[PDB]
Amino acid sequence: ITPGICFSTASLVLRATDVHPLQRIDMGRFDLIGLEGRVSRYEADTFLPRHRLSRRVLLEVATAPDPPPRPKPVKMSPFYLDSLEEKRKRQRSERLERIFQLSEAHGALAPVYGTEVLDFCTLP
Amino acid sequence: RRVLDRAARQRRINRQLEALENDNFQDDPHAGRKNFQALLEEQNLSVAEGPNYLTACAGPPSRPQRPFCAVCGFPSPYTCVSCGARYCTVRCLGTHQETRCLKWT
Amino acid sequence: ETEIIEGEVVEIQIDRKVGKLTLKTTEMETIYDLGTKMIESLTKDKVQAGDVITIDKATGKISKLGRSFFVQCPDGELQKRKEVVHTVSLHEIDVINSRTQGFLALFSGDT
Amino acid sequence: MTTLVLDNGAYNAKIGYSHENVSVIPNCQFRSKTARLKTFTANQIDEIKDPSGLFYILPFQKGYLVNWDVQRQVWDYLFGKEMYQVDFLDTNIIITEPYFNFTSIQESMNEILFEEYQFQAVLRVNAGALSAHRYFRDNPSELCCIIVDSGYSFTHIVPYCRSKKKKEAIIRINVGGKLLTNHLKEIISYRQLHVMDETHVINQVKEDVCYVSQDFYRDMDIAKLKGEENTVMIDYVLPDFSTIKKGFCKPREEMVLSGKYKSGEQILRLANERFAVPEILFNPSDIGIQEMGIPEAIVYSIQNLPEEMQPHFFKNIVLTGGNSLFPGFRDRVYSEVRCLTPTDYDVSVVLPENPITYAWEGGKLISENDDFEDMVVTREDYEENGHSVCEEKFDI
Amino acid sequence: EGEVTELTPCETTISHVIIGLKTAKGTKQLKLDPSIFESLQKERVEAGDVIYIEANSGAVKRQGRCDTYATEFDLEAEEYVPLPKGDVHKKKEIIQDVTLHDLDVANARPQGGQDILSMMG
Ligand SMILES: Nc1ncnc2c1ncn2[C@@H]1O[C@H](COP(=O)(O)OP(=O)(O)OP(O)(O)=S)[C@@H](O)[C@H]1O
Ligand SMILES: [Mg+2]
Ligand SMILES: [Zn+2]
Ligand SMILES: [Zn+2]
Repeated sequence: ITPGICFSTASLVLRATDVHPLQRIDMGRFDLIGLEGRVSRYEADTFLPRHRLSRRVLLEVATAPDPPPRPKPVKMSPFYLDSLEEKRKRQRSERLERIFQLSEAHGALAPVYGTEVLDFCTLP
Repeated sequence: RRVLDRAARQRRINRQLEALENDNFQDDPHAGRKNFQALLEEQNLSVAEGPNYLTACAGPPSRPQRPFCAVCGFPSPYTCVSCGARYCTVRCLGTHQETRCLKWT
Repeated sequence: ETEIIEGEVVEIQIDRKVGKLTLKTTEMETIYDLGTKMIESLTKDKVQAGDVITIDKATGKISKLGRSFFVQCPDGELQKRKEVVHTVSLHEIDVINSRTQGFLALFSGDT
Repeated sequence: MTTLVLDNGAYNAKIGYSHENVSVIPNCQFRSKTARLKTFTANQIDEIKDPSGLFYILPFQKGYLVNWDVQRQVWDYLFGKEMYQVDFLDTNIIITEPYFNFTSIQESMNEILFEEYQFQAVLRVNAGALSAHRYFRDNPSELCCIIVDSGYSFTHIVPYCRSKKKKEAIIRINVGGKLLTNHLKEIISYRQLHVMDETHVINQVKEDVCYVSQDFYRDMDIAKLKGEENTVMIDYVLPDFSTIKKGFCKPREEMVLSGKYKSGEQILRLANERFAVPEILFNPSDIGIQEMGIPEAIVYSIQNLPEEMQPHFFKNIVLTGGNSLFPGFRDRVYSEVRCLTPTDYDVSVVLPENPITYAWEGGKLISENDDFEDMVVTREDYEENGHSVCEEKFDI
Repeated sequence: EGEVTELTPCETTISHVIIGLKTAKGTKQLKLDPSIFESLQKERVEAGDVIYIEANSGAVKRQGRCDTYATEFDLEAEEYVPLPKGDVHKKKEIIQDVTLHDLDVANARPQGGQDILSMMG
């Protein structure tokens, strides 16, 4: 029994391939092989074209009050600041825009084959 | 070497901290009424009984305590085994052992 | 620059996690308050009183270089800031960054 | 007719008339070995010529009035024929009190002021209340403020609304100028030379050389160096009171690295004590006090208060007290509070030109108001209702 | 990006994760998608750690502990990192050039995958 080889290198070498997120683009917009076994032809072709969110719907839901509580089953301003509120509403608008853009981006790609095709073609 | 228990270390810390509130270190040059503790015990001040002197004391800091050398003040990686004082170098350790370790000279 | 702690182990205490470690040189002795990761590192590599060890502070890399009562105990300061210089070839950088655990290919081909 | 404004601090008494300027006078008696039978009172310390080995007789312990005889003597000297010639029967007095002052001390204050001197009317407030009044007079648009009173014996952080003091959120840090001076004495005595009997000189040294560091560990590394690169290290010549009346710092061009000088000047070399001593205010745990520092205490006091009022408190941080005169104090407080404050809330830290006399100016301003007569408690009302109504009217 | 001052998952399962990130320019409270909680737990993110979170992907990288906690122990095997200087929320508009071969090789083999076949791959 021998001790292992301790190979020592510069700590900077281990960060050679690392790129900061602010310096690289999202490669998930070209991810075709990741959709296989997870995304179906129904989602890409029939569902998403009909039930994609719009900015208007997102804004309406965000601005509207909370929905009324679900019924139980039955067996049958001195300290107000204008600048702070303007900042907060700008932040809310940015957050909603980000939500919309990410929801559009995360369902833009359609599978090459899809779960249904693979299941149909996959014999026992 | 000898080792000082937690009570001795806490007593030394309390004594050093209390000495910082002393008015003078020497005696009266002329050489010939209450105190704060008497005032506190006369006030019969109870905790959680509304805002008062005791409840106004600042709580423990979130940031951890930073060790400094008991001899020169620069940061100290080392802790003395016998008394728990911090120190940063062999020279500083020797000075601490000769001056304030064990017996408080 | 790295911080290297080289000394002789005097006493190691671990309790259910908190722990203490006492190290000595020929000129000074010290007690350390240990963190969870260093406690795990010292548990994985069996360290007992009398062993002469060196610790890389940032990584917990503990290598036992003998026992003393055989290598003589270190003399000077226990904690030393050292300048370590590595000359790394471009091929080594490529292989290390080629894949996860890719540095193994520097020894077994398989690049 | 006239109104007397007094800030009975544990170190300096800010005493003056409402129609006149402000005077800073030490509020303690002195004894020296150069005088056999002679006790100096208040500003008589100017008469002594060898303040080395000076003995201090203080009327305050841990920031509260506990010695009544020396305080009475100091007040009699200040109100006597020599200083102000106060006509007690026709003068109103505004005198400040420590926060959370004990009931017994308040009773003794009321009794002494209304019977031994027989003042026409007394208004006992806190220095923070006067500072808040002055700040609101200066800034009429602000609805809330937070006052940091870093004084001789403590450092309180009290938030004030327009006409009310938030007693729930008062936080005290047991670090003051007294502690800093004693710690500097202990450090110098342990490291270079015994100065434990030189409280006056060490206090002047602290006022002259100490500063608050923006980068603590960079300054520590700079101080650890040897040679030209050690810009932090300076040489201070202690006053011998024979040919050097007052202490001074040697110029950098005149500094000698070896430390030996042909002139027989007693030179005290301070390198890391310049910013280690002021750091106790921001990090009490450095010396062993398990208490939060000034910025963390400010943030805690603000965050205890309701959410709606927090941004206003973050916008009106005011630094008062002697310890606030350290170089870099305002910038350090601003940086730390900015680091801890939410990004949506703006942070503004204001250091007045004279933080020592802020409370006196506030008292003068509150004296000049037309609502002043309603705040005070008269002696005629004192006879019957006084002992309760003094507690009732004063918001101590 | 910033030091973690609070990490509280909100139970309905977890509806969302509220995180508190600190920088030199202030503190920000963020509501995270519940899927990021798995990434935060895998990265072993605790209070006092300096992390960054990608808004578009939810990726979490724990890049060490804050150097303000370097003195909490006398000997830990930790990498202590300075507190970030800028704002918690950082926006950058970038232009990056890629080739068709990069997109081809990115789709030749799967990435990640918690299945046994994916891990062995
Ligand atoms: N230029 C200065 N630099 C540093 N500290 C100073 C300076 N001038 C005065 N001090 C300190 O200021 C303190 C006194 O400040 P004050 O707030 O006036 O004290 P005080 O208010 O009379 O006592 P308290 O705290 O109100 S009971 C002393 O500890 C001095 O050392
Ligand atoms: Mg005062
Ligand atoms: Zn030292
Ligand atoms: Zn010791």
